[PDB]
Amino acid sequence: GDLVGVNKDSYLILETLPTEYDSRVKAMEVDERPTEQYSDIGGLDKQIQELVEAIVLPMNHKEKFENLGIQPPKGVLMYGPPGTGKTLLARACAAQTKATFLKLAGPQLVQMFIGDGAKLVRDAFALAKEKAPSIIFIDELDAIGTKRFDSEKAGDREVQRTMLELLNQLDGFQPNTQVKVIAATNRVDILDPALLRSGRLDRKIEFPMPNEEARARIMQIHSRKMNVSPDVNYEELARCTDDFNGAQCKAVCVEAGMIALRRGATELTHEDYMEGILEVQAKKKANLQYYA
Amino acid sequence: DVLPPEADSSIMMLTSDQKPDVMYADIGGMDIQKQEVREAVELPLTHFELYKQIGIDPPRGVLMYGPPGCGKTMLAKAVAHHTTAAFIRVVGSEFVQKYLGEGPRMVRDVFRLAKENAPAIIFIDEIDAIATKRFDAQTGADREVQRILLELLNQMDGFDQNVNVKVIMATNRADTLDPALLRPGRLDRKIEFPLPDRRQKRLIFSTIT
Amino acid sequence: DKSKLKPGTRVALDMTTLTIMRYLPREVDPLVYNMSHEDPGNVSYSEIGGLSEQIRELREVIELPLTNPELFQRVGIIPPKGCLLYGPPGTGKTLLARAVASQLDCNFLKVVSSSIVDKYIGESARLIREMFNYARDHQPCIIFMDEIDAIGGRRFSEGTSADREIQRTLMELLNQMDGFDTLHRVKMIMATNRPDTLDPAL
Amino acid sequence: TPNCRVALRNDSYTLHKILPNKVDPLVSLMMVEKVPDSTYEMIGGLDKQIKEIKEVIELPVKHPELFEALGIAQPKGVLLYGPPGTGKTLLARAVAHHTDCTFIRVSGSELVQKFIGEGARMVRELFVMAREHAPSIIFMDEIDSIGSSRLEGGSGGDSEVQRTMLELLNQLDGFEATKNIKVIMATNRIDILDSALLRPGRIDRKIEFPPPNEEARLDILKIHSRKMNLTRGINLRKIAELMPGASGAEVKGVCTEAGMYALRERRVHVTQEDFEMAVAKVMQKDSEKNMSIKKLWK
Amino acid sequence: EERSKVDDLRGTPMSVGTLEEIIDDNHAIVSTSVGSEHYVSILSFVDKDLLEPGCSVLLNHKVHAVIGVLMDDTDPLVTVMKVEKAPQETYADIGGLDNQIQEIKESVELPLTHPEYYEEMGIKPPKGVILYGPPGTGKTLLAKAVANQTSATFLRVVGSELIQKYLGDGPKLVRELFRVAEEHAPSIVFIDEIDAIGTKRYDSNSGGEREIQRTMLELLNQLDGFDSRGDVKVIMATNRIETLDPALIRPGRIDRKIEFPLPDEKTKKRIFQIHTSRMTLADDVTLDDLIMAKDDLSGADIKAICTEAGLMALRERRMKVTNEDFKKSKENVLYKKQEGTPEGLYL
Amino acid sequence: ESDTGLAPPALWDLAADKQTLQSEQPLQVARCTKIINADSEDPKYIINVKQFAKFVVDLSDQVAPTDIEEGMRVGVDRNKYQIHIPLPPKIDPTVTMMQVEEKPDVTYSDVGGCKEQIEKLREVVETPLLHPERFVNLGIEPPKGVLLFGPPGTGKTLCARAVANRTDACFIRVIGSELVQKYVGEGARMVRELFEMARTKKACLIFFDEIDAIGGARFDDGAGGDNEVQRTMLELINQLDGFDPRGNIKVLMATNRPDTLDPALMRPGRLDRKIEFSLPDLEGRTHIFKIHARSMSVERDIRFELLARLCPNSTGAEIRSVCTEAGMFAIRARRKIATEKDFLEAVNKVIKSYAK
Ligand SMILES: Nc1ncnc2c1ncn2[C@@H]1O[C@H](COP(=O)(O)OP(=O)(O)OP(=O)(O)O)[C@@H](O)[C@H]1O
Ligand SMILES: Nc1ncnc2c1ncn2[C@@H]1O[C@H](COP(=O)(O)OP(=O)(O)OP(=O)(O)O)[C@@H](O)[C@H]1O
Ligand SMILES: Nc1ncnc2c1ncn2[C@@H]1O[C@H](COP(=O)(O)OP(=O)(O)OP(=O)(O)O)[C@@H](O)[C@H]1O
Ligand SMILES: Nc1ncnc2c1ncn2[C@@H]1O[C@H](COP(=O)(O)OP(=O)(O)O)[C@@H](O)[C@H]1O
Ligand SMILES: Nc1ncnc2c1ncn2[C@@H]1O[C@H](COP(=O)(O)OP(=O)(O)O)[C@@H](O)[C@H]1O
Ligand SMILES: [Mg+2]
Ligand SMILES: [Mg+2]
Ligand SMILES: [Mg+2]
Repeated sequence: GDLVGVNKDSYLILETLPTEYDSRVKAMEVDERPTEQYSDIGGLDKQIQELVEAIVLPMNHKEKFENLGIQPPKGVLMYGPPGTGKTLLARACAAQTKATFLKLAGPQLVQMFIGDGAKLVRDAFALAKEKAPSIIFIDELDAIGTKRFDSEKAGDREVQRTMLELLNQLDGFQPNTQVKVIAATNRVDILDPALLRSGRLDRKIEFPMPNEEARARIMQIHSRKMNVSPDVNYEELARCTDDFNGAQCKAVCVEAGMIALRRGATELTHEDYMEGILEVQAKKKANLQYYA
Repeated sequence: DVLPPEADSSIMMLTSDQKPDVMYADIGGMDIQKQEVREAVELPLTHFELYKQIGIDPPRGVLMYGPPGCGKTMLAKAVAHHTTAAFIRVVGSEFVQKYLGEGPRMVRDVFRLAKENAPAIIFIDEIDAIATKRFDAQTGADREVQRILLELLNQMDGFDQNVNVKVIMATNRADTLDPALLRPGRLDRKIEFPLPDRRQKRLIFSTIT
Repeated sequence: DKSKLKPGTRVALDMTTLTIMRYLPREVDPLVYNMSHEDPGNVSYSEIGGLSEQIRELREVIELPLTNPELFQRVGIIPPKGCLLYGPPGTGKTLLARAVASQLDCNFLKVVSSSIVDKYIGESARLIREMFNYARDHQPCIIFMDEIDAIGGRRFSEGTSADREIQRTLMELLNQMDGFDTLHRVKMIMATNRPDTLDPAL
Repeated sequence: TPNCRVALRNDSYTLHKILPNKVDPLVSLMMVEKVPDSTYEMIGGLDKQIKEIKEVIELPVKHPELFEALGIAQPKGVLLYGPPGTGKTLLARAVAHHTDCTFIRVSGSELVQKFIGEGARMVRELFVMAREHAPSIIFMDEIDSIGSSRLEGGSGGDSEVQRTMLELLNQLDGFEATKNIKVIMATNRIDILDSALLRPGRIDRKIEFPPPNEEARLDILKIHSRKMNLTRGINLRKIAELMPGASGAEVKGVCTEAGMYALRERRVHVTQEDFEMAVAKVMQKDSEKNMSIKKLWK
Repeated sequence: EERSKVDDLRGTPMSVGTLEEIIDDNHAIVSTSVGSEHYVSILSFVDKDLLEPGCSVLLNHKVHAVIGVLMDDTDPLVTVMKVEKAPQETYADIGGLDNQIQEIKESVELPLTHPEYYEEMGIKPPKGVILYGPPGTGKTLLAKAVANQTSATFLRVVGSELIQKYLGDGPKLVRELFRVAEEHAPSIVFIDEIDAIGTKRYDSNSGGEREIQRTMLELLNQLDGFDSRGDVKVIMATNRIETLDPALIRPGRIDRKIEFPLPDEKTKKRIFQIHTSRMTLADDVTLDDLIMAKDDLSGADIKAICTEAGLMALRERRMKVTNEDFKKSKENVLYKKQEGTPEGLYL
Repeated sequence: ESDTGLAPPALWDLAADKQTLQSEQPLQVARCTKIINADSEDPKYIINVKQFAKFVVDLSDQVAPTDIEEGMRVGVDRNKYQIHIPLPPKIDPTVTMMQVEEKPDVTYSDVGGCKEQIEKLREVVETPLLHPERFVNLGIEPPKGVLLFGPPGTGKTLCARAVANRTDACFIRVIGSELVQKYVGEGARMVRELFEMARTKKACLIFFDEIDAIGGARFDDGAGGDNEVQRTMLELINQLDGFDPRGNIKVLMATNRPDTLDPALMRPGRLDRKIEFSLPDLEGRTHIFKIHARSMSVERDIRFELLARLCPNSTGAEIRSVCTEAGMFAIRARRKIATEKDFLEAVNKVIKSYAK
């Protein structure tokens, strides 16, 4: 399976230098991003420390483990409410600690023809094995995460084998300790009883909802790059922000700056955020003439 | 130069080469079905004046079916041990190929090998892969399997009417196939292999021990 | 030695004289090249426990025909074919085959049972036939197939032709295991996770 | 000259000689060259369908002035269908026997050769040979394989036998209305194939083949029992009367099982009881004779 | 003398080439019959005026240089489909469909013959006219009825003389047809059965569907290039509409969707008269009983009766056709589709 | 007859003397092929014919290894297989037709009712090109790139036209189906060429229309053999960033399906502001009725509020279709003006047929 350089007449292997793969796998090699600090995520610092206690020390200090005799795991899951800390945390981990990032989407494994995802996943890991400092990041894994049970047409072939080829690549017959696996879902209930536990994953890192001080902590960081007046109460912001994630709290922070840009004001007030919050859900009906 | 004919297409199966090692009486329990296949395959090759005197014209082929574990291949190998005519082994999924057109051509390729050779015997194991009944073949792959059924259907009872050749089939479940295969004239022996009852277990217990 | 030129062998012709220089055994179709060259775990039945009633019983059916055929000639029995591993996920099922492929590894193949079909409709059964011929030629081999459930299934009615290929794939696997060709010195360790929806003919 | 071949030099590419014997590769399936295979009387029963075929083939050719005097054309498309096939092959050979005419047999899978264009090329090279010999009848076989339905492009369709099928509609109609050439189409189950050529602009004759009647079962039974040995005191009519709507193909199957039961006694004599066990063996239908499925519904 | 030197300057076994593109610098790119493309030079006596992308030239074996341009009967595929002679009866052939005649007259004859209603107000004429409905509901007969009463040329496209396998012949004949529509009178583009080419807008990866989607897109491009069309009328007709291209049903391209509903026993009596007109109708036959009994039959069925009535007269060696022949043709031919009706339940 | 380019002898008589002979032996025959990849500091070009084979060859000593990139036609020697002259894939008849710089005949009053979206388009386009100081004086980045999305026929083009006639400088409309080409790697060179030639002049506005074709639709899920939608999309998101700060050329997109939405495009730097288009409540519809009826001869004693009441859910394309239909009813009879009942039957013809 090598693309050697052969003479046209004498048929002699002259040079080899192949380094060739599928176009879709080479499209997935995503590296060299701008950096991001761990202090950008507020309120989820325990899960950040549980990541620093999971991945970098198998990479940095292998001799920290080999004297104790233990073996580092290689599967970490992000799950919880969507839009909080799943993709953005590993984006910053690949930003500072450069370890040859390799994303993997969910529906891109699902192709039209039969027998494509088992080609695509296995070619994605042959590339991951040859690049020794590389890592693997898998996102929206619930999109191919069924329960293997309901033999209902026609997802018994396009999702199942793409799952079960992937499941055979985690432990398999032959070990694979060179590369690390990071998965990111939103639904734990839909996942295969083989797509869970140790060997594969076991590191259920739950993400709670960001609280009032956490939402006050997220909004301060996104507002730091802009001009903000120092007379901003974070108690009022923590109170009025209800059931928001950091994505929505970022979207409030953008809208509060743009309203100040319309009137030309070089500062922000709490009313600028109270306008920015109500702009998000597109404030609507007063009554329904059923309720007196 | 002009070559001798059939310098050509694929395998001459064994005819003496690696032939299966089983005796005829190695079968335990089968008595009617053991005799019925012999009476329409082997006995036509040996005793020929008995048929032409009465006007029997022994059948072109035989369909075998039933649940797994009754003896299909082992009974066929006892025929393949004790025949003197040409045997032909054919895997039923041998013609499934990607190259369009060669599927129906290989069925044409095997039967010309049978016509040049001895009063041969053709065995194809799985028929349920190729013989299922038809509908609007709305895919490409459904049209692939469908036309090879008909080339098989044409070169079994056409205008030439290939003489002295026998087509032995041994399916698993013979209802999910085409009804124009089950018509008499190609498959005149609808032999079932049921599970062995009492008075036969003691025959099978004897032959093992 | 023209007697070695069987009608169906492979040779190497001259470029200009075109006559036969050297004959070759058989192609080994590099899709299954990677299905042999791998190390199990360098284990020695010491990474396993609480299964010794089932370990020894599996070592009984496999290790005897590939070492000790005199115990099977003294008793009027045919040496057996392969076994099956079924149960809930987590208790062996891969390390157990990893154990037996470390002890007396003459030849070994590990089939994933999900890299065996593709877009092409006649490729699947062609890959299985050329697999076992590699296994048949290198006589004292052991065959492991994970996840038979992937190509299992009960053979049912009208089934939207993408599943008809899997049935025709399975019918090829039936006749190659127990069919016309006498499978000798070749044993097959099958392994599944749900032993409910498989073929009763299998 | 139309469809003329030449001898061409290979280095200078110059003409060498006009070749004779106009283009017709693979004529082994065609030009059957042997008339005696079956006589005329061995069919029986279905005598109406014979007169329909004799007067759609021999009548336009031998007496064309009957049809060229009215003001209408001659029919050239003949469809034949019978779902168990109650005489399709035997009826065509007796026509091919008793015609004194050149005959062309075309199997319905031999146009998909390996790759593109080649099976589409031999179509035009085929019918010019049938036009080269004006007394000729082309016979198709199982056109279910060649042409079912015009699907989409290369996604979920073949789109290659569409290229060959489109020629066959165009080769007989669209350029020149041919003459003295009659095609015969024999396949059953008319829903799979296309209905575009099934319009009366192309096919004028659609002859069905019903299951045989009691006298029709009796006459086929007398043909197969003619070459056999019979004992006196036997009724062939009751054998046809014990066949509730038979197929005619199983009249052979009774005559095989009856002679085979006489074989295992080493006896050249046969009774009516041997036929009664032969019919009852072949009558294996999934009819569920519990007297409760056909009996809750009187 | 000079003509013989240049006719002998090139090689004698001239190979039939194929142009692909033209660069104006004494060379071009061509294509062989095997698809191998050769970056060759072009001569100067090659008469560089007829050189079009898609034509054929003459090439060498040594350097494969462009020897000379090759004719190809100049276009065998736009002159066959052009109607030269007269179609069927003008307006008296059809019957009962006079609701739709004012549609097609005012959309075609009125932009051409009297283009002043559009100038008193400023309302542009329509371009696309769609004819759909039941299969064989009289769309062929109606298109020939309108095309008879005309003062301009008419074009008749089958629909299967558009798709080839030469990778460029698809979008080529679009410009070949519309040039004939431009050079001649502002003709009526009638491309029948456009449903085989235009449906659901799918893209695959093989080389089988790519000759369809581009030609579909190029026709939609060449219809609405919006540079100069000269009032080209386009009539498009299929049977079905629900598995067709939705972006041609949207406005901006076609704003006429003419449907042909099912007729009654009123329209039949002319069709019985027209089909029983060019025959030896004997004066002892009755047709009015055949109209009254059967309640579902089309123009194809009556023509199938008239041929069967013609065949039964020739069997017993006669010239005229008797009444029992029409009765036996009514009871033999029309027994093929009578299945399914709710009788005795409705009032 | 065998014409073979007769060319009556006045234009080639001097050309047929020896200029043909200098085109035979010095001028060799080359072949055009495809480049797969390249290597650094040593060329080592891997090139296929796709009919013969794949070849690992080198450029000859006549050109420079500067223009030779992946996916480019070259002049291959017939024997030594060397690249002699690189061929461009037929550049560039798709730029002069785009940047027409032509005055459009669209009144600014032709977009009425949806005034909230005009000012949002006014701040993004007009203000950082003519008053960029307010973005400097505060500390927010100048916005570049705004995706447009909503129902079709809403007036996506007219809002994209209302900024076109405002400044009258370098208006470029990109058709989304135009970049769908046959050749592999054909449109990705053009997006390089369209970007580099728009930066030679200042105050240029490029609009992307029907980005359901190439603007990140299904990124690569249906094309398993072609791979051109992906190669153009990966090239345009690469060339969009990496440079151009502070605003020189504004880029706008518009889609119909609100599904083809990349989160990587929603990284700040590519697409920042969300501007969508919605349906008129009452008066934006009646704004369409008054414009689409002055062009034709109508009655001066009719109203257009009654027609918008009969259109609960409708676009201006549908309203235009009524005005064309109601015009034809006056053309059925001999009416030279448009009365009210022609409109009333047209509304019952359009809406009460298939819509509701
Ligand atoms: N009546 C019998 N006498 C002796 N051996 C038998 C008998 N029935 C079954 N066997 C044994 O059982 C095994 C299975 O039989 P066989 O291989 O013929 O299966 P089959 O009938 O071909 O079809 P399937 O494989 O679906 O069961 C054989 O190897 C044979 O040794
Ligand atoms: N019975 C056992 N004895 C010792 N170790 C075990 C046992 N079962 C599992 N292990 C441990 O589990 C790991 C191997 O996993 P194992 O092969 O059991 O997964 P599996 O059962 O094959 O999963 P699946 O059934 O989903 O394929 C090894 O690291 C081993 O230490
Ligand atoms: N009327 C008949 N006269 C003589 N033989 C008949 C008649 N009907 C049926 N047969 C017998 O039936 C068998 C099938 O006949 P034939 O070959 O014409 O049909 P077929 O087209 O092969 O059937 P199918 O359409 O199912 O393929 C033949 O062996 C023939 O002897
Ligand atoms: N605690 C936080 N600190 C900073 N940014 C946050 C925080 N929570 C959410 N965000 C913002 O929300 C966006 C969505 O997070 P993401 O990783 O995409 O979650 P998911 O992958 O589940 O959608 C991120 O781009 C990030 O900018
Ligand atoms: N304010 C308005 N005044 C007049 N006509 C309008 C107005 N808004 C929309 N339209 C109509 O809507 C149509 C929009 O057409 P188009 O540009 O195809 O929309 P899209 O780009 O959304 O598909 C225009 O033809 C125009 O006649
Ligand atoms: Mg068996
Ligand atoms: Mg396992
Ligand atoms: Mg037949």
